[PDB]
Amino acid sequence: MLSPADKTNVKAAWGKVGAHAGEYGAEALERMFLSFPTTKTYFPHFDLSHGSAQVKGHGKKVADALTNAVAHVDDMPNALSALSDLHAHKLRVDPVNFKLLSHCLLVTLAAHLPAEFTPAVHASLDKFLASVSTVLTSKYRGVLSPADKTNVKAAWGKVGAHAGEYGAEALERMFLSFPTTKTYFPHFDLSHGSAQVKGHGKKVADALTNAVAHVDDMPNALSALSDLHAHKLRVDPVNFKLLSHCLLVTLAAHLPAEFTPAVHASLDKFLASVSTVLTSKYR
Amino acid sequence: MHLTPEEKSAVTALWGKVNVDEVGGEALGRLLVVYPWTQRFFESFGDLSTPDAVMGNPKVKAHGKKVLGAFSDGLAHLDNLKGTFATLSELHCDKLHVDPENFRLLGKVLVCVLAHHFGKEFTPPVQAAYQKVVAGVANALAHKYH
Amino acid sequence: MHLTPEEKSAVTALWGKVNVDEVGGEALGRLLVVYPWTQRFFESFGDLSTPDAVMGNPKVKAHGKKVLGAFSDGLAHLDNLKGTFATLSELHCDKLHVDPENFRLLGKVLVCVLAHHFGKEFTPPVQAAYQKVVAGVANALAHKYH
Ligand code: HEM
Ligand code: HEM
Ligand code: HEM
Ligand code: HEM
Repeated sequence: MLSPADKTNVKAAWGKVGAHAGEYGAEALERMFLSFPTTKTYFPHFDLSHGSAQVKGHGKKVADALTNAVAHVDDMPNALSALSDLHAHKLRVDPVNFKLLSHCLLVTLAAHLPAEFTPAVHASLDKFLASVSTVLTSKYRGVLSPADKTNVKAAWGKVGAHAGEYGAEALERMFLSFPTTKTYFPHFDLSHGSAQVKGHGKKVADALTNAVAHVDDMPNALSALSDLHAHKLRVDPVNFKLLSHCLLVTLAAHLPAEFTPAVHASLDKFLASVSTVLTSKYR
Repeated sequence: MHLTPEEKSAVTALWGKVNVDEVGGEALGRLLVVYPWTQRFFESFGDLSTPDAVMGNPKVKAHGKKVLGAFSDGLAHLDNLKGTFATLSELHCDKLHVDPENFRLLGKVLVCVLAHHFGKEFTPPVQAAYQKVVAGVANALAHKYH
Repeated sequence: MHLTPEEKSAVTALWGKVNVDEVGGEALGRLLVVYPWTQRFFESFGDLSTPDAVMGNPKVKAHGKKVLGAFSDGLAHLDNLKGTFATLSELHCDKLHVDPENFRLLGKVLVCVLAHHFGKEFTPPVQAAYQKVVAGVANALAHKYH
């Protein structure tokens, strides 16, 4: 994700933060608890009142972790490894919450760095925080294991020649369940039975068949598709989770025997991987 | 919470064939397997190490039955989900400290379980009606968080 | 909307100090810079190749004023956002084909812009009030999507 320009921007901005990192971290936390109260569910053992030693203390730990991340921006996975382990295995904070704290850190930096917070730096810090979030969340379920890859191949195998018909059904399910996704297809006839949907469904299905075949080399297998969605179609990233959900529902509706809990978990991880890949070039 | 006549009849018709005890244990079990961080709320449930461990754990099954049982009650009150779930909403917030995002995840899983169980019968329009319902129930359970 | 009397006043007071045209151009420009995929609707606008080009593009600025002007007018109707944005919601859906997620992205960017513009005056409680307002406005604009 991060380019060198991005790294220079982050380094610059965070440098300016300097001795205030701890104070900014506490403010970001306070801003999060107030703007997004559901985040307090993770801190029922804290005194969350303004200025508590607990919030100040925690704020300093969070900022020291981001400082560590900035200092090892080219090697984030390793620098933050103990932290990703703690969050994935002990704390188990739902991943949606990281975007919330990232937004609040961004608002905090904006309020304190009037000279430094230009549009380019804003974009870099946003990408930086999204990368830190991704690293802290990577071990929740992890990358695809051999059992996962085996489960996906077995389930996709049973799909076989029905792949295109299932892709079309998945799109239909998506359009009906998540109406906003229709905004990307104003040129299509979306009625049930539509040949355009059927044809497109076949294309999505073939891309996935291709991804299953290249499960260990997905970024290259999907490279042209990533370019296409990122720069030409420019589909907002949130929509990929909606089509993934609909594909899972289609698979469940058609694989009574193979959609076991373990296979369900492997397929969900697989679809989230395809989604990450399809959106990696957006920024 | 407004559903068209076809959407409400789709939901109701299907729910009559659902064995809550069975579907409940399945959904809660799969939630714990597919999204393991959700296990943070069930430390006292015992062995949750493997899919087979989670799926056969009597406490998971027992709890899933309680959960879908309450969900069933909400189906009978589709017009006022907020009012029906207010007590449980406060309970999930104040005493249990359950991030509302868990309600959305359970909703996704339940839709997968219904498709799995009913197959061809869980058609796109029926799923779409169920998606409105699980989103409504999740919003109703998160309503009293503060 | 539901915002307490104090939240409404915090919102209104700060907004009275906003140069709508300046902030509008700044927010739409940053949206296009920070989340490049939102540029998809603006190819007729011309040069959007660099952050400087986007920020200095007169079409982006003009659209920014138009968008924030309508937002501005919506702050006068905090008790009825859905009603105020109903036709714009339909327009963005049926004619413009704008994914509602874009409204949420604009909301985040607008909050960062107010924080940059106002510094210490954009306190955590003021932000909290504005967060509720941007979520409400995005929900109202997405309400008529079908
Ligand atoms: C992207 C920012 C994040 C970073 C860098 C971060 C960093 C840290 C660090 C450094 C610690 C303490 C490590 C230790 O003492 O062993 C920690 C603890 C913790 N984190 Fe995070 N965290 C992040 C996001 C989140 C989010 C979004 C939440 C949930 C709202 C969260 C909730 C917690 C909790 C509950 C603890 C344990 C607190 C305690 O008992 O002291 N974290 N985090
Ligand atoms: C992760 C799943 C996805 C895969 C594997 C995928 C795959 C594809 C493929 C293979 C194509 C055809 C490209 C070509 O013609 O060369 C394509 C086109 C397209 N995709 Fe996706 N895509 C995915 C998700 C999405 C989502 C979620 C949306 C929007 C809700 C979307 C919207 C489009 C659009 C607008 C087209 C152009 C269709 C046309 O005009 O013919 N894609 N995609
Ligand atoms: C479909 C939405 C849900 C409904 C209707 C529901 C319903 C219930 C009910 C009826 C109880 C029993 C309360 C009592 O005994 O007074 C309860 C307890 C509980 N719920 Fe929920 N719940 C839902 C979702 C969730 C989710 C997804 C989680 C978190 C993963 C969760 C975690 C718990 C916990 C930890 C308890 C306490 C169990 C114990 O006493 O050991 N709930 N819920
Ligand atoms: C606070 C959120 C927003 C409000 C209140 C708003 C408001 C408006 C208004 C008042 C118009 C003119 C309507 C007319 O000509 O009848 C408009 C046009 C438009 N909007 Fe939005 N909008 C918002 C966000 C967005 C976003 C985030 C996008 C896309 C990234 C967008 C893209 C457009 C486009 C492409 C047009 C047509 C412009 C033209 O024909 O020159 N809007 N919107």
